[PDB]
Amino acid sequence: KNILKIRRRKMNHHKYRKLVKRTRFLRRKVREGRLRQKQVKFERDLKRIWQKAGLKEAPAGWQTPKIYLKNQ
Amino acid sequence: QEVLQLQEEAKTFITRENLEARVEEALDSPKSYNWAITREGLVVRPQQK
Amino acid sequence: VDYKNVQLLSQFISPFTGCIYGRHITGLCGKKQKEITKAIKRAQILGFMPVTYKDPAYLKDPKVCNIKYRE
Amino acid sequence: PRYELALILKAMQRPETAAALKRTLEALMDRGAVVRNLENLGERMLPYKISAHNQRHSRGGYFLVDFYAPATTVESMMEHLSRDIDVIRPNIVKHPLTQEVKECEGIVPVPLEEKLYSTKKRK
Amino acid sequence: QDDPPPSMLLLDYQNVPGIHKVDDVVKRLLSLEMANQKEKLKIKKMQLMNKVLENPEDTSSLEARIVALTVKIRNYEEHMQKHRKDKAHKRFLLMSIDQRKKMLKNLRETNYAVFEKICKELGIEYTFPPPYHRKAHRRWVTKKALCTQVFREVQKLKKQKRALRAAAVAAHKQG
RNA sequence: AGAGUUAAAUUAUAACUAAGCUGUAAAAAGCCCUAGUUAAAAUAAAAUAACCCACGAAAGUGACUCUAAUAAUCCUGACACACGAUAGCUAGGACCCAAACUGGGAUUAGAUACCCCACUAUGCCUAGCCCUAAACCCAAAUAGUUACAUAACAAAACUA
Ligand SMILES: [Mg+2]
Ligand SMILES: [Mg+2]
Ligand SMILES: [Mg+2]
Ligand SMILES: [Mg+2]
Ligand SMILES: [Mg+2]
Ligand SMILES: [Mg+2]
Ligand SMILES: [Mg+2]
Ligand SMILES: [Mg+2]
Ligand SMILES: [Mg+2]
Ligand SMILES: [Mg+2]
Ligand SMILES: [Mg+2]
Ligand SMILES: [Mg+2]
Ligand SMILES: [Mg+2]
Ligand SMILES: [Mg+2]
Ligand SMILES: [Mg+2]
Ligand SMILES: [Mg+2]
Ligand SMILES: [Mg+2]
Ligand SMILES: [Mg+2]
Ligand SMILES: [Mg+2]
Ligand SMILES: [Mg+2]
Ligand SMILES: [Mg+2]
Ligand SMILES: [Mg+2]
Ligand SMILES: [Mg+2]
Ligand SMILES: [Mg+2]
Ligand SMILES: [Mg+2]
Ligand SMILES: [Mg+2]
Ligand SMILES: [Mg+2]
Ligand SMILES: [Mg+2]
Ligand SMILES: [Mg+2]
Ligand SMILES: [Mg+2]
Ligand SMILES: [Mg+2]
Repeated sequence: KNILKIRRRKMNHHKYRKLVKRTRFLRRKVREGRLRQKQVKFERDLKRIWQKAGLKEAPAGWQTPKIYLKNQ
Repeated sequence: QEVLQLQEEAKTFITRENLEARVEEALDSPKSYNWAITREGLVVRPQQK
Repeated sequence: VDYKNVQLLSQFISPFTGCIYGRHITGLCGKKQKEITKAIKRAQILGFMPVTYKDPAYLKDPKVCNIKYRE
Repeated sequence: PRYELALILKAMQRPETAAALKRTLEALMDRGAVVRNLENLGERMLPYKISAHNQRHSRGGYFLVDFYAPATTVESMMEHLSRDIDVIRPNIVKHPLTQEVKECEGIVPVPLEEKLYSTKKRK
Repeated sequence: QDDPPPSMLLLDYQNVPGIHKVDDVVKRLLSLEMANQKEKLKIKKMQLMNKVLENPEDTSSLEARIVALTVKIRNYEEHMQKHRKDKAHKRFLLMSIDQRKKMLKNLRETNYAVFEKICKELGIEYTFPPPYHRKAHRRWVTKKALCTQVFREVQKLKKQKRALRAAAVAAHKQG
């Protein structure tokens, strides 16, 4: 009966958790790896604007904070 | 009607002086609430002493 | 029903236990059962009435409830 | 009457008793209370033995104080009662006579519930 | 803040005959002094509906309900001050602040002048519901902040580059 | 949601008394700073009433008392707003009892389990998060009707 659907899920979940334990630190890399792409693409997004709006420098008092890498 | 009830009880209240009376009276006359029931709905209050 | 007359509340309590009889014993309306129950609990915490036995004074009083213990 | 004060007091002789009650109602009349009445319910042996102020008591005197007081106050009086050395247990209840009697018209008899299960010609 | 004075004689006793001759004890018993809070809220209700309204009698009046609701809100706010952890009552308050806004939108559509005067009296302000409810998140708030400042700059630069042209062409026209 | 309170039970810790006490299908290990009795705070959890069916939007809520208190003259409505069992995370307290983990003991071919014994994170409070459930009554909201009508089963069928 419908348990037979749940069994599949139950297994697929278990078999996933196990995986994410072994793979943990590999995972941890690739997460942060993409956060450093994010923050960069983000930056370029704004850089694009100065250069598109004709300004040479980034406007006064702009440090362009890091949102994605926010921790603690 | 309410206001007049309270007007009536205002004579019977305990005030700073009557403490000396009231307290001395409270000890003199113990009162019971103890109260019972009968299967017919009737009450039997405490037996006469 | 007042929490003050412990005799009354004693009438609805099991003598040996200190139990509170259910409707199916006491035979009361809903509101009167509830009333009695709350009243009792009050009488217990304030300590006009004890918890684990029916006060002996009141064992000899009229019995309301339908229980037969001794056969 | 608005509030009700159940005083269980250490059983003493008469003078000491009088003192205790007097100062109690003084405290109340100071927090803003109007005292209606004082009902001595006697000295009884307590239903069970009560431990307060490092004394374990068997008997006690019983008192009932009806009074009107402002909402804000009740805490204050409770505190000053708990502090007291001869109160063997305090309490304050909304006076029973504010609560209404809504007439039990009687038992409204409950009929058996029907149309729970579908009509099925089973077996 | 308003203050329904301690002696104010609870509402239901206000208009009955022969009150002021009565001795100070009973007056003290029927005062706001010995009252529940509900009573004080009946008073606040009365006073507010007198100051603000037109016809004290109409309950169904859109105005009336706005005033009443506002009284209860003001109460939930104090109850909010004293209990900050109470989620239930926070819910009530925030539903109610809203419903009041609903009926205010009704007044603003239907009877304008009246709506206006109520907003004046009760200190309620009507902020039109802004289109597009979108959760502003860090990335967006930041990118907008930047853009806003880029604008604020390019109009400055345009201003100066045209200002030196104004100065040059005027200094050539003068001599 | 606050603030105050405790009846039963349990535990420290003393006074006696006996050597055992605990524990299972049967045992073992375990403890004799143990056990029975008599005293007794804290902490935690709330017999009976309940054969009741109330209160909350839902989660949830049933020891006692007082304070505050339960939106809308009441239609539907989100990716917006505010909440959201357990477990979990952060800091500080608490610690009777329970208890993942773990260490003993049995059982077993094996036994990383079911049974036994200890003991921990943790359940508890205050403040902040996390936002998941067989979060299910698997039955959307608001007005209706019992006409028409049986796929099956289950809680009977349908309009707008
Ligand atoms: Mg699979
Ligand atoms: Mg990736
Ligand atoms: Mg059938
Ligand atoms: Mg708290
Ligand atoms: Mg105890
Ligand atoms: Mg013991
Ligand atoms: Mg012990
Ligand atoms: Mg056995
Ligand atoms: Mg051995
Ligand atoms: Mg039960
Ligand atoms: Mg239930
Ligand atoms: Mg209220
Ligand atoms: Mg409602
Ligand atoms: Mg709606
Ligand atoms: Mg949660
Ligand atoms: Mg937790
Ligand atoms: Mg622990
Ligand atoms: Mg301890
Ligand atoms: Mg343990
Ligand atoms: Mg093992
Ligand atoms: Mg085998
Ligand atoms: Mg087995
Ligand atoms: Mg331990
Ligand atoms: Mg909890
Ligand atoms: Mg559930
Ligand atoms: Mg279910
Ligand atoms: Mg679902
Ligand atoms: Mg819906
Ligand atoms: Mg609704
Ligand atoms: Mg029809
Ligand atoms: Mg068939």
